[PDB]
Amino acid sequence: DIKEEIFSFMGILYPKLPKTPAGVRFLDDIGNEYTAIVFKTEQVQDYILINTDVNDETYQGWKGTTALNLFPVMDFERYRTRIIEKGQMELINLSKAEFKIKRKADFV
Amino acid sequence: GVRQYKIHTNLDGTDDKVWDVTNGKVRFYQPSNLGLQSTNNIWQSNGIGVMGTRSITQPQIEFKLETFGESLEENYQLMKDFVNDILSKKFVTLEYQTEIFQVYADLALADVTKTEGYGKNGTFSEKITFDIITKWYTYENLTFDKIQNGKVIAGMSKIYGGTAPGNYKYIKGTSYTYYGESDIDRLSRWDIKEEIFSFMGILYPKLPKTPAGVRFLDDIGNEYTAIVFKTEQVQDYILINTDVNDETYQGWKGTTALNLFPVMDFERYRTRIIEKGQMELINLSKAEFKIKRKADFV
Amino acid sequence: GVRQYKIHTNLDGTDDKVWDVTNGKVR
Amino acid sequence: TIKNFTFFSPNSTEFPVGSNNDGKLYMMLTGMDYRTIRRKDWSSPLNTALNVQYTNTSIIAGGRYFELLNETVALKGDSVNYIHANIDLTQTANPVSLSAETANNSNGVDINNGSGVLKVCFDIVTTSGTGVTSTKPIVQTSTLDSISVNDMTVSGSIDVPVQTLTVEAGNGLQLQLTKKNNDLVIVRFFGSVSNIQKGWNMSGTWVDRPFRPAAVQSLVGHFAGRDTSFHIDINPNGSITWWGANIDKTPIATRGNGSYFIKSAW
Amino acid sequence: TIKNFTFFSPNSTEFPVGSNNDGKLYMMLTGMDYRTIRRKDWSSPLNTALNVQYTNTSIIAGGRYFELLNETVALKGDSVNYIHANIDLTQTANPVSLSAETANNSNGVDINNGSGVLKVCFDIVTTSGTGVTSTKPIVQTSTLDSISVNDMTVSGSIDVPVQTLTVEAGNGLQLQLTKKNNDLVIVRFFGSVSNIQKGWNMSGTWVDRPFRPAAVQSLVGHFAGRDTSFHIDINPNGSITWWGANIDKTPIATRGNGSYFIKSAW
Amino acid sequence: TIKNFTFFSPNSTEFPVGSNNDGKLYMMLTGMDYRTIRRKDWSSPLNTALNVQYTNTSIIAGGRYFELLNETVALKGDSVNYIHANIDLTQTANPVSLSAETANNSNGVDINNGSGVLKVCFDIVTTSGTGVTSTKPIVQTSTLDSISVNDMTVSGSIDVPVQTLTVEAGNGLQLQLTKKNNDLVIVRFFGSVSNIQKGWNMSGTWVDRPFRPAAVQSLVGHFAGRDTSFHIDINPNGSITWWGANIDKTPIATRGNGSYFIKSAW
Amino acid sequence: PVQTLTVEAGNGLQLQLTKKNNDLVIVRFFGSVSNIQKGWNMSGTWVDRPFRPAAVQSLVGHFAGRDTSFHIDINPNGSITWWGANIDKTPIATRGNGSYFIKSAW
Amino acid sequence: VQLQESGGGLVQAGGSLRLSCTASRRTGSNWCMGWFRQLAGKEPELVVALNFDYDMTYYADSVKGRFTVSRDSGKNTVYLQMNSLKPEDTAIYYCAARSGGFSSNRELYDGWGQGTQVTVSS
Repeated sequence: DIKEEIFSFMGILYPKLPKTPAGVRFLDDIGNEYTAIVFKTEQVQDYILINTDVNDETYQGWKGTTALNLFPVMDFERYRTRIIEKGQMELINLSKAEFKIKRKADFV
Repeated sequence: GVRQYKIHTNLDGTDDKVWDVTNGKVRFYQPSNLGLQSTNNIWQSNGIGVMGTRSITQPQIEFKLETFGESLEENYQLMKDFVNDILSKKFVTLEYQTEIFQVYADLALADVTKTEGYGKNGTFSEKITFDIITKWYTYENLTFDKIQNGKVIAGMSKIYGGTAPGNYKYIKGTSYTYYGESDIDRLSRWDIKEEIFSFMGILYPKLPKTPAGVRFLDDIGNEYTAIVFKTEQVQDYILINTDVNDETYQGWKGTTALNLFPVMDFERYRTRIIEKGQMELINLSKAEFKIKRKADFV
Repeated sequence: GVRQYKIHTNLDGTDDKVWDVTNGKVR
Repeated sequence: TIKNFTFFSPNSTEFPVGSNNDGKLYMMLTGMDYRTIRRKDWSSPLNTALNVQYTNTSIIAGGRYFELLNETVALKGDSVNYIHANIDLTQTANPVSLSAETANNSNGVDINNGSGVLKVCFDIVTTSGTGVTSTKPIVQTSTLDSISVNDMTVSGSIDVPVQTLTVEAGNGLQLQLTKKNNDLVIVRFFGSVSNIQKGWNMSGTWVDRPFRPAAVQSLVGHFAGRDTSFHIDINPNGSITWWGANIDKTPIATRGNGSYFIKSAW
Repeated sequence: TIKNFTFFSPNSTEFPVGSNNDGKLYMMLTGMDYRTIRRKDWSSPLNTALNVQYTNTSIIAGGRYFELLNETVALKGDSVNYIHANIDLTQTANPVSLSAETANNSNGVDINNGSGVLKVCFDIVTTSGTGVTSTKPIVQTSTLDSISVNDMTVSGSIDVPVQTLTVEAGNGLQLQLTKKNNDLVIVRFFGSVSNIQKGWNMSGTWVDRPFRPAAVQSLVGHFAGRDTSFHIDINPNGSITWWGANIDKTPIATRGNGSYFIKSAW
Repeated sequence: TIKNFTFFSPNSTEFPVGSNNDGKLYMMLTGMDYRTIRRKDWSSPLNTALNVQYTNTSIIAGGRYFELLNETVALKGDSVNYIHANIDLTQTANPVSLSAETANNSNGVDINNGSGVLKVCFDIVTTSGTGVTSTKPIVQTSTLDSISVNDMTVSGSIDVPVQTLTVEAGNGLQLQLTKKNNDLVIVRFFGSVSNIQKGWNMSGTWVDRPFRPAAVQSLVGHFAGRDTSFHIDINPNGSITWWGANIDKTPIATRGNGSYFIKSAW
Repeated sequence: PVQTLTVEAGNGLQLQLTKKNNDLVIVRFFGSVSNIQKGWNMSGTWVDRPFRPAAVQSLVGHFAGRDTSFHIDINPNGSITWWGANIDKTPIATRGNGSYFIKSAW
Repeated sequence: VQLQESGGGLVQAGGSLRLSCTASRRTGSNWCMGWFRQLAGKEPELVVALNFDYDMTYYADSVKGRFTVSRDSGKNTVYLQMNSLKPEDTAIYYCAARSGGFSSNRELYDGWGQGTQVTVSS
């Protein structure tokens, strides 16, 4: 439930069904999707690591102790923006997701 | 205890003249800045910084130049000799010593003032500025030797062989010997973990026609550059100096020196900017390096 | 009560070195 | 039967040295059991997402030496991961493997004398949902008998034996003695003294043999709420002699701490 | 990758033991780093003019074992000579050499994991212009984690942690507390006391938690230049109770040492 | 000459490692001499009539490792039997044997450098006329130089150095000082004091340098058979200052124990 | 050639040595001596190697304002031995010139 | 610069005993040969010394008129004739030799012996 400004986020995504794209989608205050980070891998991944930090941007799938760059396999058309608006994030074919959000305050 | 500055007209050279600019008749006081500047080419996207390439800038060093001659004649002589000693070389070397370090800086005179506003005995109080060429370095000597492991021999080598759970034996004069070492190749390699301004090397080729030199591998084990030569005859040794301002590639056979530039692989010598990773030998039995280590701040 | 500043070499990393720039030897 | 190992084999067959014999030898030299390790990170392990990469770590487990060279262990998220070295001698090609487990499952299995898989925990790696938050190594225990040393520096603490004794010395005086390392004694005075003269032996219990000093010890005490003091002598025979002034029928509260050594030089 | 050593090689080729692997193993068993040695003179070295002949000395440096058998090192006259063992693994036929140097030039070079020459000082030999005047060995350090021992004999000293605290107890009384091994405390009284009654809690600062005893401790003190004394109780809660006689407006200097244990039995 | 062992043999023949060289290496790693052992009963020995059966016991003697596997030693009845491991390197096929002896006949023979039979006692087995009544192992000694440790647990005792000094302080005052670990001092007062004033230095011998504290120490004493007390200051320079009341021509017996630390926080 | 050396011999005694031709040395005594006994080695700095004689040299000195004298021995090993009478806590000014040869017949 | 420490053992208080010491070589001029005393675990101290080149003796005030140091020909051998012995005199007597005269400092001595134990019975 997105109520505040953020810089970026980082997350560990656990896909559910095989042969099905997985990721997350973002919806605005009126419930319309405006951006999403979704992947379609050839092989099932144990988990996917994402990081929207402009200076340490990562989209990598982990299978055992092996990491794979999943960026070439992202739905580029759905990834409209990295700018997260108020509204909500839903999971896409995930059993669980663990986030570390970098909350923002221009002045303190 | 206190910090020491010295000006060398030729560091590690046979004709080196040293001016002790801490205790001598010509002294340096108050360096303008021994610090540095850095840029990461950051641009802000509504306060959010977007990082680019990181780069260091070394500022000029300006010192207060003071003479301690006991007469007008001595002070004029001191100024004239000090300045012309600097002016007579392509560059000069500042030695910066404390209880925790002894570092060097290759400098070029940027400006020097000369006025008439004398104190007792016509002593000078002027300003001297230096442009930085190579700021803060030390020399590190490293030897690389191409050593091969022995063979594993049942009955001789330390190994738990034979019937389960395996064994070795102590046998007078044959007992057990160690076959070799794990990663014996480490002794013929430079494990590059630090920044370098340049290096000097004495390379010992093995075989005649095959190229001979050194190769540099990055952190992911890929070759990005190599300094290699294909001579008609085996050279006793090859001298290489990678310094941008004074490079050399010279082979030695007997008392004969040969310029190796014509015989250097111009395709493989991609860069002199040495990255973290490792240096391997190419058809060399041994190599002796004098590395000019880099320290941006001290 | 008074404000505290610290320099972290790797916030949230096991190798983090913290310089107390309010009470340490470097301020 | 006697099986000899560290000896020459005159006919190159007599004394084969097995891996289990060297294992037991190494365990004995270092003073380790099957429930501890010897471990050294020659270079730091590296954490990446829910993984720990042992870059260059040597381990001795059950007297068996092995090296972890860029060996990655996958971790459970939001968990305390107990990293184990598992030794299965039946897996002849790869007898050692690493695991990340929910508890310390070290089993103390004697792999040098019998069958079974030795499991020994050597690292504790705590995770968040995204990566490693902290790492703590398992302690390396040295089990020794008698040590002769020149100098020692202790960064933590030394635990030494402690014995206590309460003595009803007589005349209302009570001593509470605490002895540490079987040498240093601190006596705490309690009770209230009456009907005693200077030089007189107190009418009660003598000090038990384990608390008796080699030489007479004079311990200073104080009368509560007064500016007056006393002393008692704990004699080598265990008797206690009063050395305060004469005390009449009215009891006076006796307090204070006094220390003594049981043992003299040699 | 896991590299195994103290294991069976089914086809006599799987796990050969390299000299650097044994080096690391031995360093771990004995608890030595690259800045110390293990050394034993089986027979006494012999001094002849400006020379030391090691008749039969074994050394372990960087986990590498070697023997000095009638090995003479030449010395500098009227000097303190630092005798070093130098290990250069590239010198395949003669990896070890001895040197006599003007300073302790031990370099801690990791010869089992990397390149370089290990230099480690093991002896200090002082000379006159004609011969050896004295010899002192370098200490052999054993770096251990947790030790379980039955008995120990120390010929030098044990260094344990020390903490200090100054308490302004109130009424002019000052306590300077020194705690060693987190257990034994010696209290030194200072200041001058006034305006206090027997049984009253002192008006100042309570003892900090790390110095509080498990049980009440009565500490005897003395009034400087007088034949009078007092005692105070350090209570487990940190409070201090006055147990001398009532003191008026005129301060009286308070001095003396009192000891107590923080920890009880078990 | 230098003989190298823990080094790679390029042609598999350069550095053969003998059993004597490994013996010395192992002795050095564990810190054992020829008068001790390393011993571990992997399974309990069994007592049957006047016999002890070592079921599975490993022993290290003179750095030589061997195993006792169902090895029976016949015992003398109604006796204290000293069980020895005897190593005779000339008995090529069977260099090790066990004996039950009437005394501890450990001989400390250097078998790794010279000739001779090493005898080392490792067990003490007491009998009745019919069987074993008790068994006590010989202590396994670790001879170390400098130890750096985090934590230590001692089940027996720590023996630290003890120094004593008697000071004829002046004016009839005597101090008997006992210093342990070179830090903790307990002062015992003796003698009888006369002709002294408050603040005056005692007219006799100053405290010897090894007993001088880093900071002034006030030590409380008591006058035998009286309600009165005194204190003295042991100054860092070694002088002693009287801080009791003024004493006239008539001597008063001085007694009591006072403790101080020589070393402060460092 | 001329070489000079100042030695703080200990006990308050100061020697100022002037060596000419690397052979002839003239020692000038300065300072004031206290707390020394006959036959005792002085508590300070030993003579630098270039000024050490091949054989022991006994150099006579005088006590300023007195009719009393002393002598010191400069030993080949560099040490200085006091050969005057025993001196108490009060220092007495020491002066005088003494000469010696560094080299013997060779 | 090797040392031999002949003589020394057990004797009664108020009695007499002797000590012998021979040095292999002499390090130079102002050749002093003597003995350092170590009582009840305290710091070692020079008690008896003889300047060979000057034939001058040193005795510590505590042993004056009780002890006598003698020389044997040109053998570089020193003897300590200890008469009217005391219980305090029970100490470990090490032989010290040097070039440069008498000194309180241990390091300044070119030759240091093993040490012979003196036990004055009561």
